[PDB]
Amino acid sequence: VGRRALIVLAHSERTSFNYAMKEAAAAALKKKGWEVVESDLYAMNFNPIISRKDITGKLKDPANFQYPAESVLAYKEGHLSPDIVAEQKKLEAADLVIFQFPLQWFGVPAILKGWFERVFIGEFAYTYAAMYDKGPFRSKKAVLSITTGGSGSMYSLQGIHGDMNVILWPIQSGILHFCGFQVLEPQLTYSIGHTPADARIQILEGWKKRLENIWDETPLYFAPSSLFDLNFQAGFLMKKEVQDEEKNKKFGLSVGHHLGKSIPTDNQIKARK
Amino acid sequence: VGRRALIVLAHSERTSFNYAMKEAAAAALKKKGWEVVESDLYAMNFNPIISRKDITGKLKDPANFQYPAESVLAYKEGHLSPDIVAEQKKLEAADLVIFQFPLQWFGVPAILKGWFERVFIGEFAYTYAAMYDKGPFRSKKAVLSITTGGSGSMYSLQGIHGDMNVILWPIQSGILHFCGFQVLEPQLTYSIGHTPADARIQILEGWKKRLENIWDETPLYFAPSSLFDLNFQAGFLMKKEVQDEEKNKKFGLSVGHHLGKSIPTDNQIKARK
Ligand SMILES: Cc1cc2nc3c(=O)[nH]c(=O)nc-3n(C[C@H](O)[C@H](O)[C@H](O)COP(=O)(O)OP(=O)(O)OC[C@H]3O[C@@H](n4cnc5c(N)ncnc54)[C@H](O)[C@@H]3O)c2cc1C
Ligand SMILES: Cc1cc2nc3c(=O)[nH]c(=O)nc-3n(C[C@H](O)[C@H](O)[C@H](O)COP(=O)(O)OP(=O)(O)OC[C@H]3O[C@@H](n4cnc5c(N)ncnc54)[C@H](O)[C@@H]3O)c2cc1C
Ligand SMILES: O=C1Oc2ccccc2C(=O)C1CC1C(=O)Oc2ccccc2C1=O
Ligand SMILES: O=C1Oc2ccccc2C(=O)C1CC1C(=O)Oc2ccccc2C1=O
Repeated sequence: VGRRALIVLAHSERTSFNYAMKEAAAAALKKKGWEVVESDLYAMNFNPIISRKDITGKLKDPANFQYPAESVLAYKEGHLSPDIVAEQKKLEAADLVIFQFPLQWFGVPAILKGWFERVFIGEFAYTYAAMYDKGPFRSKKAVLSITTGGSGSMYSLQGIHGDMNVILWPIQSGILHFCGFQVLEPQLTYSIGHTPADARIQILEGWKKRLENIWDETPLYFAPSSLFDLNFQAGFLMKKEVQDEEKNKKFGLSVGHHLGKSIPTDNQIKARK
Repeated sequence: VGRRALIVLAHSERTSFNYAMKEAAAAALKKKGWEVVESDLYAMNFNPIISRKDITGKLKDPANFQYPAESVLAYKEGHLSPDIVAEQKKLEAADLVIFQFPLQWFGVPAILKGWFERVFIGEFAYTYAAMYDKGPFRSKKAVLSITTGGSGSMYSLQGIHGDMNVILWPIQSGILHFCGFQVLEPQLTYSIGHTPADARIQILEGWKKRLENIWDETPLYFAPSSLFDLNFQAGFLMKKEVQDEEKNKKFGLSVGHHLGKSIPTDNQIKARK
């Protein structure tokens, strides 16, 4: 079960429906006994740019500065900047991580992206030796709560923007699952800019209604890492037994692991029935 | 033909391969008669966070602030933040926009994502009435030049990161193609952190070659806007006649337009033969 929950919001206006959603989640989660902690990126005036200032003290190779190594080193010896360390503290303690933000240019707002690049340091959020399903945040569950200007049909298979599942992949898979996170069904609240009041009220209440049991939900599907040869010799390719056995399957495994076949419907929006 | 190019660099180190790719692209482009203009985001101390300070004027509704509407008005009247106006001015002048950068968390660097969000302002870079191929930059050609830590076999259909094509989709369709840009094939340089010295030199060399005739190449394939009814009524869905006609094609039109079928090989990486 979960006790602690971290809500990371990415939005400047407090009058925004996004801000409303964050409160709605804290309210609802508290009532159920969760200890909520917040990360109001804009309110915290968070720094989204990685640089040799995230490492406090002498770098190992000042001439040739390599962010990864330096910050992995800094994490180990305790020289990460206070603000990055702070966020890594909330996370370390969180069981459930909610990401609330408006969809911008088909991704997380720049400030949220920067948050990941700085907070998710190696050794802390990931190691090559244990990527994906075997990562550090594997004991935690995360969730995207996105708001979009476009209608949900623009994001449908025949939608002019294309399958919302492809858009989601880079984030739920590339960023979240790559660290061990169990990714729950995203809370997609389409066309918010064109939703009436009564409709908007209901939305909030639904989000809260969902959050009262968010933890017992079955997570989205991702190809287990046991299906690959996680060694460089193999180039991290999908095991030969698996490759062959999968050939009789009409559907691929996930959006990313489509194998040039048919992507399973809503692989990134709905958890396996 | 093109006489003006804009090279956008998103890396903090001048000792970096990315910075070297940036010099190569200019030295090559200029030598062939181009007028190169750069935007070294980091070197510029570029602010990636969209806020109201981006609008130096009287907001239409300061109480309930909304970046889209407010940012557009600022562009129309002319009180946008000087730095942004400076950028946009580089984009009106460019025929070719090159985006040099290290793939990070399966996407563009936060600072770069900030750039799109602040500079690509409605009316300037796009309008709902003119989505995609009808966009304002339809006479411009863009190209992503990405380097990664991971081996190309990791981004293979069988790789543990999944089809690289899915990862590139959000950027090339969502951000660049939405604005009208014709997207050229992405110059992908996998595991640059493992490439031998001689190959690194060849990669630089090769990059300079392609650049020689980068403007006559055939662009990546996107579903033309003419395949969709583009009115909030019909839901911006793919026309009826069109749907029925595609029922007979083995492959989907693109990554985000796979229509549940197989995705055409390297739809977002290789142009059509
Ligand atoms: C840079 C940028 C990039 C974008 N890129 C994309 C993109 O790629 N794809 C896309 O689809 N969209 C995109 N958008 C649109 C964006 O996703 C939406 O404008 C945003 O998600 C709307 O969320 P909001 O809360 O900020 O809305 P806010 O406008 O009275 O408001 C929505 C409504 O909620 C109401 N409201 C506020 N609080 C409450 C409350 N407590 N209870 C009830 N009602 C309330 C408001 O009054 C308002 O009418 C982009 C916008 C920007 C600025
Ligand atoms: C937050 C974050 C997220 C990341 N996410 C991902 C991801 O999702 N997927 C992924 O695959 N990778 C990822 N990476 C790894 C990243 O993509 C690579 O480290 C980066 O692209 C390497 O490019 P560089 O220009 O910095 O390299 P730089 O290390 O001697 O160097 C590359 C090589 O080029 C050499 N070199 C430098 N200048 C020159 C020159 N002028 N001529 C010839 N050789 C030269 C260098 O000495 C070096 O050996 C991530 C890194 C970070 C920090
Ligand atoms: O809110 C909208 O209003 C519209 C009205 C008429 C016709 C089409 C649209 C849209 O596609 C969107 C969504 C939308 C938006 O509000 O902002 C964006 C910024 C960058 C890229 C994509 C988008 C969008 O798809
Ligand atoms: O350097 C990286 O940093 C990352 C940061 C966030 C998300 C993804 C990645 C990566 O895929 C790689 C590539 C990557 C690499 O450069 O070296 C390796 C060595 C052994 C096993 C696996 C790998 C990798 O996946």
